[PDB]
Amino acid sequence: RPINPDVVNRPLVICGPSGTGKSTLLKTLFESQPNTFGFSVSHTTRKPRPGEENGREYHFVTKEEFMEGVGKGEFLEWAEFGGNCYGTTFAALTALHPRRCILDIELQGVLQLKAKAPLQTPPLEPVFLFLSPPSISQLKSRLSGRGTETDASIRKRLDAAKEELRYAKEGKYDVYVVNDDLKVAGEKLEKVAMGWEGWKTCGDTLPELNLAELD
Amino acid sequence: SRPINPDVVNRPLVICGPSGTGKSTLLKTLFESQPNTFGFSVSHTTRKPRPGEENGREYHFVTKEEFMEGVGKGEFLEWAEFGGNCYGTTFAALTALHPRRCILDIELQGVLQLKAKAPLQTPPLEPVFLFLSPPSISQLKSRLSGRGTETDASIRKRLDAAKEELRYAKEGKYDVYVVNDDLKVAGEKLEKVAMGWEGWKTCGDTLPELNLAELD
Ligand SMILES: Nc1ncnc2c1ncn2[C@@H]1O[C@H](COP(=O)(O)OP(=O)(O)O)[C@@H](O)[C@H]1O
Ligand SMILES: Nc1ncnc2c1ncn2[C@@H]1O[C@H](COP(=O)(O)OP(=O)(O)O)[C@@H](O)[C@H]1O
Ligand SMILES: Nc1nc2c(ncn2[C@@H]2O[C@H](COP(=O)(O)O)[C@@H](O)[C@H]2O)c(=O)[nH]1
Ligand SMILES: Nc1nc2c(ncn2[C@@H]2O[C@H](COP(=O)(O)O)[C@@H](O)[C@H]2O)c(=O)[nH]1
Repeated sequence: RPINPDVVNRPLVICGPSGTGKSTLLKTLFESQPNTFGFSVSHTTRKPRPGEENGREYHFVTKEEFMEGVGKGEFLEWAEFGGNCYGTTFAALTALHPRRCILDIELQGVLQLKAKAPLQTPPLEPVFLFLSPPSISQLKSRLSGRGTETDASIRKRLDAAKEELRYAKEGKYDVYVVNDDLKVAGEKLEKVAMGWEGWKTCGDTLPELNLAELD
Repeated sequence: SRPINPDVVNRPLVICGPSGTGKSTLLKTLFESQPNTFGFSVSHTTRKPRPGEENGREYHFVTKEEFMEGVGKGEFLEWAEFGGNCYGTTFAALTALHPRRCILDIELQGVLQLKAKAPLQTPPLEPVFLFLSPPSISQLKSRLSGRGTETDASIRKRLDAAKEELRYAKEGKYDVYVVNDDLKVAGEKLEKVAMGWEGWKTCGDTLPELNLAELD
């Protein structure tokens, strides 16, 4: 079944608390639908993880290089997260044509894109998908289980999750998916990414996440 | 005194330095000494006002969502995050100052952005970048705590930021360095630079030896 023409030019923006499973789910999608999606390679000033390569998951740059690019107008959006800078360059999106663009960004980037996308020529109409953990306890077990972050970074990431989840609870994302069972969540992501009939209503109710557990 | 040098009127003076060094203190005296000469760029920030601050004077105080909407709409010449809050210079804030010489109080990320962005404006913008240094790390800490407006967590973030700010400053790339030791001495140098009076390019200080490990 082919990708819906009505979503090919609508970038799919996936966001959610660190550790929820964004990278893991995207890998299942690209395996299930090869040569269909383009993953936007963001710039970041954080250091690479063992499984990461420069030019694959991120373009890893220094803070001075990052801010030079910002001043040069190279970024569609950028923001600071957990003490490091991240952003989507125009060139990273251009590199993905003609596949449907997929971006993995956080809330400040989402807010920028909601303002900026209508002002592009031609206007861009992203789809904003929020990927939720099934519980805060599972979020913490996944984030610590990944084993790539310092204790200081985990604290910053859990603190950021408070504002990310607070915004998510306002109901403004286009689709919500709870990443409980990987296969069930992956099937929903595939439906959303392919734009198949029913994708807008294929999503989940946000769980009752008491944010005080993030303290 | 003599009028402002025409050669610097259209060169924005960008002042930066570690939080607590004395930027606001010195600028307040500069503007009282030279009224109707300078325009102070009113940045946007998402931090909360301090007791002695008024919306529209020191800052345009906005929410984070308002700030990011403005960013996405292209309203900012530069912006950055500092100490967990956002700050930025809107194009409209500088337009509001013409024809006065623009004075900006921004941090290092904004400086780096402007160094890349100013040459690309039409016409090109040629700022003067001034670094204001504390005389010692111990005096930076006592000034920052003595102001009495920040939480302990905010002080920690500001001192941590000072490490990167001073590391960059030590590279020697600023146009002028002024050590804020004696307020009157530093004020005279700042006025000379802001007015562009003869000698301003050579009036600056050598950056002191500052042990950045003391910031912890
Ligand atoms: N549905 C799931 N069930 C169990 N573990 C999962 C699931 N999804 C992801 N994980 C694991 O959780 C951790 C965080 O996933 P990751 O994709 O790195 O998150 P993110 O990109 O959102 O920060 C990884 O160790 C990953 O293998
Ligand atoms: N030269 C100086 N000597 C002693 N204290 C100073 C001096 N300059 C400023 N201060 C004090 O240090 C504190 C920080 O000054 P401020 O102007 O608010 O710093 P900044 O704007 O760089 O963050 C204030 O309490 C101020 O009165
Ligand atoms: N705004 C923005 N956030 C990004 C970008 N790239 C990654 N992020 C976000 O930064 C956070 C941290 O990513 P990580 O360090 O775990 O790879 C995640 O929420 C991720 O979505 C980007 O290009 N822009
Ligand atoms: N980049 C940038 N930094 C700013 C701006 N306004 C204030 N800052 C910087 O933010 C830091 C904190 O400012 P404060 O909270 O003490 O007023 C200072 O270093 C100040 O120069 C702005 O418009 N842009």
